[PDB]
Amino acid sequence: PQITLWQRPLVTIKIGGQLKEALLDTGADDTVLEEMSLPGRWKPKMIHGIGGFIKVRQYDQILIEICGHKAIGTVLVGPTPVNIIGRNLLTQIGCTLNF
Amino acid sequence: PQITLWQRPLVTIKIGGQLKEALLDTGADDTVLEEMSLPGRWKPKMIHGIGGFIKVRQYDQILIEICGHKAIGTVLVGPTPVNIIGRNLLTQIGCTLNF
Ligand SMILES: CC(=O)N[C@@H](CC1CCCCC1)[C@@H](O)C[C@H](C(=O)N[C@@H](CCC(N)=O)C(=O)N[C@@H](CCCNC(=N)N)C(N)=O)C(C)C
Repeated sequence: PQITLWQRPLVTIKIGGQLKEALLDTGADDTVLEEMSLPGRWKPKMIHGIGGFIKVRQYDQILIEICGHKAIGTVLVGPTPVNIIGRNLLTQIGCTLNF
Repeated sequence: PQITLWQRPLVTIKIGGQLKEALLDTGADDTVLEEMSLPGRWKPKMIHGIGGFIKVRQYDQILIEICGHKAIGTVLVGPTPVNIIGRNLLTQIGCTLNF
């Protein structure tokens, strides 16, 4: 697809059977999702956002689908205001920026 | 041009006669640059990200030159970790997300 930025690039992702809306975010190294429970063991991580730092829960090898593209990878769960699809999964689906 | 997400999408911008480096951020509504001396008037605003809320000095109709293309828009100056080019200016230089 080709997406323009007149509006927030919200997209539909399916994570473990459930459907959620996520924003394609080029400024995010990683993928951060709102609070939830995934199928595994988690480790602690600290991420830095604009307003400061947050502790998140790292899960690995998580399968997620993004607009029909399935991805497998690291997902961070924490107190984020919105689900964010970072570059770790953006690189996987073939996403690039163009002008 | 086409930008890949393997690394942080950093670009060089010229604002106020100064050359800066900034992140092409599709997750950002606006453009927020680190604390700098810029001439003009301004009114405060508040915004938030993953860390929380920050108070920024809002400046409007500012000319920024991003990778060769000139552009007019609002610029927020505050405690941002990195200079950010938000959707407000990414739209102006014709940037799209493709995958
Ligand atoms: C990982 C992360 O943290 N990466 C940041 C970018 C940046 C953070 C500092 C280090 C380098 C990378 C953003 O890429 C993520 C994005 C974000 O921080 N973007 C803000 C900032 C720009 C701005 N001040 O506009 C934003 O868009 N703020 C809007 C509210 C929209 C949120 N959406 C809803 N609540 N629905 C606002 N008007 O305050 C998420 C949290 C939504």
